[PDB]
Amino acid sequence: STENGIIFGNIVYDVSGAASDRNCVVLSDIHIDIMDYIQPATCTDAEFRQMWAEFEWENKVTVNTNMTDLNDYLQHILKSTNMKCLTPEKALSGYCGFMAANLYARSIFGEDALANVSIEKPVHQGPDAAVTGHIRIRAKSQGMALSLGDKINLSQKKTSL
Amino acid sequence: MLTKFETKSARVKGLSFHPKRPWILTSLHNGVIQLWDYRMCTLIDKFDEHDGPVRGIDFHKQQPLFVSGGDDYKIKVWNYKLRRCLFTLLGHLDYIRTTFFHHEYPWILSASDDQTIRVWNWQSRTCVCVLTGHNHYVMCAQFHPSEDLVVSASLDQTVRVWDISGLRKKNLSPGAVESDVRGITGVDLFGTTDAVVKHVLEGHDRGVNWAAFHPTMPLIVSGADDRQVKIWRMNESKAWEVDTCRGHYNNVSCAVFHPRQELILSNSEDKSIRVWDMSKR
Repeated sequence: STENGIIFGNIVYDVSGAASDRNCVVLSDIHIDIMDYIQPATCTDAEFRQMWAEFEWENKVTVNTNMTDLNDYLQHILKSTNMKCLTPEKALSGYCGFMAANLYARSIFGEDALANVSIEKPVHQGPDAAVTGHIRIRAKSQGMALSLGDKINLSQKKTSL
Repeated sequence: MLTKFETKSARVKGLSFHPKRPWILTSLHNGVIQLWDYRMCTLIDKFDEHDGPVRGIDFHKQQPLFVSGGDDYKIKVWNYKLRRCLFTLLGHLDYIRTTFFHHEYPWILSASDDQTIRVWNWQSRTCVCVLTGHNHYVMCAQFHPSEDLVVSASLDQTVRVWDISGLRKKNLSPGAVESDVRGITGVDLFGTTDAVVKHVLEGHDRGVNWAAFHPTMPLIVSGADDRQVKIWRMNESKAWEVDTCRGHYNNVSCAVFHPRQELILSNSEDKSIRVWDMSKR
């Protein structure tokens, strides 16, 4: 509880200089992010598609670039955000695949977020060590939504924070 | 390098920057007093001190507190931090421009925009000082070099410099040679705001918007109710010191010294801030 709508937290906080102390720390937080919050959540595909289109379209971020195949990479990202890819078609996340992966999640304060990311995928002189897949992010406010696309973008790779 | 935050609003007569904090406390004549402890781009509080206008802002001198003045005519000191009112007296027939805090017996000075300013004992109850020598409507009231020596700027077209006492105003002296306040080539006029020859300096320049002091010094840097903002040094007292500070188009509401910077910053009304030296000027 306690709604405060100061998004991403990052709200000023006080420790005060009020006694053996002349100053102290006033701080705003940072360090308060999304990837964690949302839990995986699920859907019927036809309805899904319909829905996918239907949803708050308004955010997307791109996937392109990493350190891994989207097998290990995808798993890693998935676990990191604690979120769902709804369903496979065996077409094949292996030989290429030339697979677009649909992901859904529902959070602790209940937003459902929808993705279709469509991605190249690693494999010798076939394709995938980048993507150039587009991550399409729908979350109700664009501001969190895009931000989520980012957040995930942060999540995507593994490097010096 | 960066102008971190910027929205044009507020119609601002009185102003102060936190010598300790990156606060700006701002007085509008919207009737508003505001403290924003400017750092986190956030206002702590905002009280429109009364229905009438607000001209004054001054420091208590401590760390984070305001002493405030409105057309209420009241000296309030309220601590933002402690969100409470320290000791209270209202004001005469005009608002409070400057304040200083002292403490033999935790003791107090209040500087005012009207008539008198009175300095009060709430401990071993006696009189430290009485200041008469103001009339109405003080634009910029000031502590001097000696902090508890002072200057005031008026819409009564005078300037007052006063001498105080621990039992009201007086000074004892007998050694000097000539004076720069008044004693050789050039010098600017007395005004009338009080009635003792300390120096009441002429605040006529259609009236004086601001007065600013030179710490050990008596040079003043001024805002004036003339295009002419006229600069005088009473640590010299030049001729072509009958300087009118000139825009292109009208005014020079103020022009000011920056403690550190040996410079003058001018600001005016053709849509402008005008840039001035004062190191070689």
